[PDB]
Amino acid sequence: PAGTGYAYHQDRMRRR
Amino acid sequence: EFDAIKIALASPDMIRSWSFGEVKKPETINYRTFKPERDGLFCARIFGPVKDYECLCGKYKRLKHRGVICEKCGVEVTQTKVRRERMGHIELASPTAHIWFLKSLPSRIGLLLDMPLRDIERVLYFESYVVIEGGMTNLERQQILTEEQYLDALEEFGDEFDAKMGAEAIQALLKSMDLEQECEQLREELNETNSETKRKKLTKRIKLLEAFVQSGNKPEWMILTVLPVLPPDLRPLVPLDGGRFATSDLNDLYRRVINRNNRLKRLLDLAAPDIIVRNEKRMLQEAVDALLDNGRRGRAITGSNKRPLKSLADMIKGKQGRFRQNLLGKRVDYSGR
Amino acid sequence: AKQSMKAREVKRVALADKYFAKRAELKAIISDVNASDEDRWNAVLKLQTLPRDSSPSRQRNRCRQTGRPHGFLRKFGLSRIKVREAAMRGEIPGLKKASW
Amino acid sequence: HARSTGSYSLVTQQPLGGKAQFGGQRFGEMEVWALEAYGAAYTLQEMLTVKSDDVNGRTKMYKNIVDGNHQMEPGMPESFNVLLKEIRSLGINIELED
Amino acid sequence: RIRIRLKAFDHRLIDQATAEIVETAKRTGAQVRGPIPLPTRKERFTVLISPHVNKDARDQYEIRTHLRLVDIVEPTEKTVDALMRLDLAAGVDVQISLG
Amino acid sequence: KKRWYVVQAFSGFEGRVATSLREHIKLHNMEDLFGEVMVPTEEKFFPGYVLVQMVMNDASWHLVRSVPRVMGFIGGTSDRPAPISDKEVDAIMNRLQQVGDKPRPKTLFEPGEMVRVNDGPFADFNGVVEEVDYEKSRLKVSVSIFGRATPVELDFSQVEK
Ligand SMILES: [Zn+2]
Repeated sequence: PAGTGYAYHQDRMRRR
Repeated sequence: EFDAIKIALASPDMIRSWSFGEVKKPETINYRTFKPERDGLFCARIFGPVKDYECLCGKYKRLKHRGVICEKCGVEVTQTKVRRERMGHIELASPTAHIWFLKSLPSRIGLLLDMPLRDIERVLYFESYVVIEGGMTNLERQQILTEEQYLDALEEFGDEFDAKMGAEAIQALLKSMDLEQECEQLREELNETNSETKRKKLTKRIKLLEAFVQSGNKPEWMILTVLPVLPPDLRPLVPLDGGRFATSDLNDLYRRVINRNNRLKRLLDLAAPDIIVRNEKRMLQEAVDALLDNGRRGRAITGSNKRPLKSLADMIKGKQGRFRQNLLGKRVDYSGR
Repeated sequence: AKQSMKAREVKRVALADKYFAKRAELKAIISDVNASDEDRWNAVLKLQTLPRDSSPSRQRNRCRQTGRPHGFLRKFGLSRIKVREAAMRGEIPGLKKASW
Repeated sequence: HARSTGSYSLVTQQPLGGKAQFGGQRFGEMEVWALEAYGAAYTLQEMLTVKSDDVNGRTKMYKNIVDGNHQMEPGMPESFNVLLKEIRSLGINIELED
Repeated sequence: RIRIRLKAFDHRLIDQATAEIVETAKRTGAQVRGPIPLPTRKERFTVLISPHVNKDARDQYEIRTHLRLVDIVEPTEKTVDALMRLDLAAGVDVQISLG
Repeated sequence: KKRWYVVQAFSGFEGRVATSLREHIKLHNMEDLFGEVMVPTEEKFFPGYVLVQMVMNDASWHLVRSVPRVMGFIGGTSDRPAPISDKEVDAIMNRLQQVGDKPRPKTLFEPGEMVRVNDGPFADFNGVVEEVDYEKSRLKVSVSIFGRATPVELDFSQVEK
């Protein structure tokens, strides 16, 4: 949840 | 797929729900052929078939009836990696308290039952007695008892009087420990005192007393009653180049716990005197404590030659455990040097 | 045979199955020379009280297919006529026409 | 030394170590820190799930590479399941929620 | 010693079974006693063949139960257990008896 | 008066411990301080404990613990170790063979149809027993041989419930 995966974790944290 | 990882204590119902069969016999394998042991550590019915979709002994050699279990085989019928996820459980004859909750510094059972570590170990290694709701006598609940203290009490308070020892007694104490009641008391004790040292000693005890009530962790889950065994695939038995099997250390640990547990069941089933059995339960306690975290008790056991053998906690901790050696750093395909 | 007869037979069989233990015991009691006279008498009377169809000497062996009382064979459970048919068809194992 | 796809170890499904055993180079801990230090996230995900540990993940990967696809189905490291079995073999009840 | 009593209605079938059993014995163990033929039971039956009446009209059937006595003198580990696997022809009642 | 005590030996060397104990008695000639030495046996409880008729002096205590392959006594404490009882000796005298009596001169293991044969010709095998000859000590366990439930006269001790 830092690099390229920060967009993925934004998406997963938004979709809860 | 999944959020947070939750860690908690393991209830005996939870350990029986993990399990797929009681591991009785300590006999590892046949060793003169290739077959295992029915039903020993490396069982068939309790875990699974060595070969994929095959009864190890003889039936189902195609892909039609995956599951049937004949009486001649006492074997499940699934994948080769099915045994890696399946775990067994050892019905410990005598209760044995966990070493991780008895010697963690500070011990989990040390600041919960308001008893010094030294006194906790004495009773735990069959060297001291502990009272449990005696009755109308002149004795406390936490106060312990020695051979001379018990002998005299035995002839004195022969009636309503309870004074056990070992994990059994400890378990009872924890089991009969009103968590909620202690909270208020501790909280009231902290608000009715000014002692600096006491304040810190009371705030550290009430913190672990209210945290246990916040979760679904019971006080009687500290003592191990239904010891769980790691999957065979995870304790692999491969031979090196030759004709002998280079056996792992965990198989020595589990095989000793099962040898001692069978001895303790046989001594308990022969209606022998009530004291006999203290050495037997103490050897089982030390065997379980050596299986879980080896060497935290006095000098660690050893197979070959003087080097101690590696236990489960030593498969976790250290520079060569699972975190620092297989999960943070991995060996990697498509790589060169 | 009729259906009714068959039914009756079945009933008898059932009764026999039921009352065997008691009846046998009673018989034993009656026999036993080393026993009281009054007891023996009671046993005899007790037996009378029990149903008649409870006796095994009441039930007739009938053919299992047709219920024909006569011409029966025990090994096959069939009346002669049916047995023969079975033999002809190949339905009784091992059985063939014998000459010597 | 060089390795595309060789043998795999038995207790933890990771490649073997060394040269005589046809093995792969250890992508150690400080290299994991050095890829956290960039923003390389997919490179580290395939560097410790697809290329190394997950067996169904790497067979899906091998089919996808020989068909031109270039895509990973991630899954879980099998050695993390080994960590679950070793912690679970104590009196500890570790799980996976939700 | 393991005595084995093969019983069947078909003689050929019985013979086949016996041979098979011998084979099973002989590879694993040693000194198979042998396939000894006992007397055959010729259980005869007469029946009236008419539906109603004709008494001299009769069919005389029989069932020839054949016996084969196979004995095994040395029961080893491997041999006795083998029996379970080796499946023989149907309609042959076997009867093994150790001692 | 000599009271009883329990000794722990290395389990398996128990007869040799008993012989060495009798010999140490007749070496250090404290003959008036030892009565017997019991290792009971059924057609073997207790699994590793030696019963000694004895008295308690510290000299005789050092004697029994100086006997080789002996760990120590089993009692409440190690200062004054514990004798066992005497009220349970009257009931044990009337009965000394509860795991091998003639109370049940027939069934040694539940028949039904679940048993395993190991002391007979077909070892490491199980089968279903329809009828049984307890009177003549015989079993008609129909083991699975050549895809058939063939019975075989087995011995009660030869089979296992
Ligand atoms: Zn099978």
